Amino acid sequence: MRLDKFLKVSRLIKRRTLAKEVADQGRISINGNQAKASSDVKPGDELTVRFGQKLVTVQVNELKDTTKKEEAANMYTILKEEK
Amino acid sequence: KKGVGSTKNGRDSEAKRLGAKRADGQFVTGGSILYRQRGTKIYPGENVGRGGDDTLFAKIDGTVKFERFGRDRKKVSVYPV
RNA sequence: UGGUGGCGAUAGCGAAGAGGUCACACCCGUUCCCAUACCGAACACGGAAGUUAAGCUCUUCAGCGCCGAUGGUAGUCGGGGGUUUCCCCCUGUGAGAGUAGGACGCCGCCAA
RNA sequence: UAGGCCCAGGCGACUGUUUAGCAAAAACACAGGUCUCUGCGAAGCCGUAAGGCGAAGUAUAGGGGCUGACGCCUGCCCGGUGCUGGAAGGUUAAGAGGAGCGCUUAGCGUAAGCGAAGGUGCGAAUUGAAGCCCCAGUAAACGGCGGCCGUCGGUCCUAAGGUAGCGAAAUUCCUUGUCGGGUAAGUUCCGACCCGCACGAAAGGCGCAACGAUCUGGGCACUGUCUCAACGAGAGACUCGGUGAAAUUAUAGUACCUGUGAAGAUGCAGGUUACCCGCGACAGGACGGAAAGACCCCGUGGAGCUUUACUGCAGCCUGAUAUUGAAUGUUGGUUUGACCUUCUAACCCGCCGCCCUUAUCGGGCGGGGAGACAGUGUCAGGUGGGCAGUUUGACUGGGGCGGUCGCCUCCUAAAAGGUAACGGAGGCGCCCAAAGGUUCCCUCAGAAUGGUUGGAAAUCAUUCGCAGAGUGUAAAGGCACAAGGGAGCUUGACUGCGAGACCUACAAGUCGAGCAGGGACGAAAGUCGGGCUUAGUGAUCCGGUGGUUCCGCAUGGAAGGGCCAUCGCUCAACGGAUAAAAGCUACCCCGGGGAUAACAGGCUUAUCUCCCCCAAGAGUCCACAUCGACGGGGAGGUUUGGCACCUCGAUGUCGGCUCAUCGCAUCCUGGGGCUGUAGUCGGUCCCAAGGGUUGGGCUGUUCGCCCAUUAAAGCGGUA
RNA sequence: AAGCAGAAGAUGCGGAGCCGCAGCGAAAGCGAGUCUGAAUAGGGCGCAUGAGUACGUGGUCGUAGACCCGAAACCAGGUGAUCUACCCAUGUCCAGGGUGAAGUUCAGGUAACACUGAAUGGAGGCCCGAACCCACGCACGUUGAAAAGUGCGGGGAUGAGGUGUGGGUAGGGGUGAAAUGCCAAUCGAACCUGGAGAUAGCUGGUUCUCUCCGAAAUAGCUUUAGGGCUAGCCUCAAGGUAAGAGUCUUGGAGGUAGAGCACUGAUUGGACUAGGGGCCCGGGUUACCGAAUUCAGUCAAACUCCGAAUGCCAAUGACU
RNA sequence: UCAUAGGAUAUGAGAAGGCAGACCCGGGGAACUGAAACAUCUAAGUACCCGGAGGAAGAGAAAGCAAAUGCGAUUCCCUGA
RNA sequence: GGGGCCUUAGCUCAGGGGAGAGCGCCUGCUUUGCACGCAGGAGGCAGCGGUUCGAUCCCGCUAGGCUCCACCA
Repeated sequence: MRLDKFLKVSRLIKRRTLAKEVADQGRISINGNQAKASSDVKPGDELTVRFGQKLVTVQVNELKDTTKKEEAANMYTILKEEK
Repeated sequence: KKGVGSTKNGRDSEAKRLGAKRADGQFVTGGSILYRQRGTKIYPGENVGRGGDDTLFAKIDGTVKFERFGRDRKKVSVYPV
């Protein structure tokens, strides 16, 4: 689906607005490629992210929209953290 | 001017030509039908038979007569010479 | 009496009574035939100790239901007329409802 | 004879160009800007090709697209479509291929049948480019730039949600928006405001001096534009002489009132009026003349145009093959072909020199350059409105849009049957392998009692209980001796048929005793050719499958066909035009229509206007001075309308000017009643239509608002 | 028949061929039978109930322009750029007047410049305005003087200028400062000829008389609705022949009018009342609401316990 | 360089072009229309254009018709139909 | 006015067999800790009718809203 929607449902980011904001800043990327909130995603995707200096690498397992709270984190897995 | 429509009550089935087809006292051949119907407004009687379409036919030649099954119930019959 | 058929419940519903030695029933038990989605209630099998209570027949009645006139009226073919979303006149026909009243059965065949 | 001027605004920078013969413009062009293409045989374009423009030029050039001087600027989105590039992978042609399969047959064979080789037909794997799928980039490319909730925040979605600037605009319906200016008065104009129905940045945004026979508003001057006309000159008109047409025309000795009538009469009816013939003038009528209505509709009519309508074509791209051969390697299975490099002699040169030859053609020689490529031919795939041929339904209370299109049930339907409407209500495009057949069995729903969990409502016994239930499904008809509900056994949900009937334009559809064969259930009679009856489905052609004592082009086979059974279509617009199909026309055209629409007329009068009835109630009290609720009844034929009767071989349609005319439901004037009439002024009602019933601003306007007057500033009809 | 002979003839010859006499079946094939079928069954088609053939007249149909005229349009082949659009080559016309640029010089001015004022100079898709060209505004004309003009004014008027001559571009095209405009008084695709008597479910027209009979304007299906097909209705002829029709009588089916509430629905009022309140001590009252039941009452196209008149279908005979 | 191209000269009743708007042989090759629309199909290998002719052209002596104790070039007519 | 879509907790959503997922505002609590919370405001199929044992889920009628259309003289 879309990146911002994915982040909200997976509860990485609490607001789709904030997801859009960070993607427009380009702090993050996908598969080594800079990306945008409208960027398409899917299972198997490898996602690079930044939180200030905290850089993160994760892996996409699933995607949906109803996404209750604890079932959110099932959608993906962490892989690695750098800074 | 205005604009309207949507009657949605504009059909009906093809008329099926029920009722009696032969008359009392009328001579009849074998196999002739007598009274198309649905269900039994009328039953058969002597030398008369019913079909899968609840239709009444003469098994023989003869003359037709309509009668009543006692109360509030009718009948036909063929009587030969 | 019993069996068995026919006729639109004018046959029925309901209330009251009478009878069963024969007959019909109720009734006594399942070992067999057979059976009971459960079982001898029923169906089958055999029996006859006792019971006319029921069923079944015979009487009564008109409370319910049923049948049903005559007359009148509506309606109406036809003809004619009129102030004609309707009405009226004439020959003829003619209900329903409501009554009068009828009726708690008529006819047969077999067996003792 | 040779400018009228000024203030302000919109549009376009300007000078220019344009619809010869309606439109001069805000349109076109323009210089300027920007994007893109193109390395020179350019590219593009014309042409079948040669040959050409481009250009006797060479990226500061040429072509194409968009925008339009100048000034400040030209924001966000590349998700989609385009282009550009990539392109590991998938898919995809023709060609190559050539495992196998059929047919045939020598031979083997008692027969059945098997059957080598050859021929023939079909042929799998494998290979097979571009393209497409896919990934990036690009917006002065196509193009796009949102919503909800809350009192700036929160949220949904987006590829992104409109930045600056401007804004009731050439865009603003509501709307004459609000305010202010200007004016006595300003739907116009100007300036501002902005909740921008529906501005917006090269379809460019905003501004802008100069320019404009541009559009718009205001002002000075001037004027017969007007108040409100008057006079004069000249040419026609008029008379006389000379000459002398045309359109049109059924014949005509051609009156008006009302009425009728194909609904608007000269000619018809009734009544009124009118001596006969001309001249000059007017133009109300002859639904006048002219032009087979240009609007509307129809035509299985046409033409032009568009496109992600259908089918095709050109053109372009790509591949195989022939021209098109010599090598060195490479990898494959069997020598072979494929691939990369190289060479040259093929082929090519809008390169040079010489000769033909005084020749920028060509054509021979020599060189040179490229090179088995290209080009061309054949075949194949893709793209392809550049182009062509065509389609694009009907009904319809005009058409279009909407809705519907076949079948079943009921009502309408008028007591046989049948019977329409864009009349009223509902259903079908199935289901059951038991929900069928047969044999045997028994009888429902609800109510009252009692009774754990049990409860209002399970299940329970219980009496009442034609039937209130059920009947696979919608409804009607019908069924309780079951057609309803159970159990057992089974598959007649059979084959061949079918007297004779029903319905019927046809096609078709429906019922059917009874016969034969073989069965099922039942002891037997006997029932069973689907279901409780009525819907549950579609032609033909074309193909496919199976079977067949049919035919099989000399003969034997075969191919193929026929017969039988059967499958494939929402062909649903359901008697189906094709296997294959959407739109615009205001640039339009033809044939017809008043069979059909817009104006007017006509019928109706729902609506509209007006009048009236009851009278509660208001009216301090009091219904009726004046108002009059809930309700009711009429008139008129000025409204909006309904119907389609005349008119489509033409009835010109708003408003205004001139000219008037009629009605009265009277605005004024006149005469009266009542009064919640002191007077003056008034209200309301009655009789009265004789006469009169203003000038301006705004708007095309009618209407309406406003200013100032007036006795009053009437309502309507007359196409 | 062709054909030979025969005066363009009649005729003769010419029997190859055609129709019929036997049909049935898809066909092999069989045969007054045949096909289906397992069937000597039944059924279909046929025979038994037989007349065709050749020619002619007449009616109708089919194919050909097929009753006549009539399109817009389509295709092929040609003619046209003496008009007009654009282009090429060569020539030619634009009275007069005005403005006053660049540059140059001088002077001021500046370090120099810049800058400033005069003179010269003579530019400009510059100005005014005749010829010339174009056509906005009005009027007139509108069977005109004129198939686009005249009069009064108007715009441009040394530049994208006007104009002549000679040439080029030709229609599935050309040209176009683009309007779909022009291409010989025409143009959303020129004109002539031919295909071609295009087609026309459309309109109009269709010529002497008399007599007999005498309609329809309905159904069904239709890319069908103003057309067509079949049926219905008319006519003519040959047959059957007396069946047909009307009335009377008799018997039937049919559930409409009407009427009614027994069903389904709608509905009025009353009585009682489950129950639920409000009032007093699990009760005890209340007319506070009130289920069902009941009494009586009204109504129905899609409701009937009932049910006509008329009409419809038949039979018997009678009369006509 | 032979040599060739090319050039020069002489002979040729050569052939050119026309037609009769008809007949025929071929190369090219429509649309209207009909199909009640329409594209396959028809119209139609017509019209039209072009090139060749001759009085005729074209075809023509079997790599045939066929299926019998077989016919013997083409063409045309009647039949087959 | 016609057609289509929608009308479920405060907001956004799913779901013929019993309406439940997330989010937010205000208040209160709360605390050692790098915005990591909790409870209440409160969680209710626009309405009406019908079929079914049942309806948000099928059907029908009506209302509210959004979009499209409301043309030819």
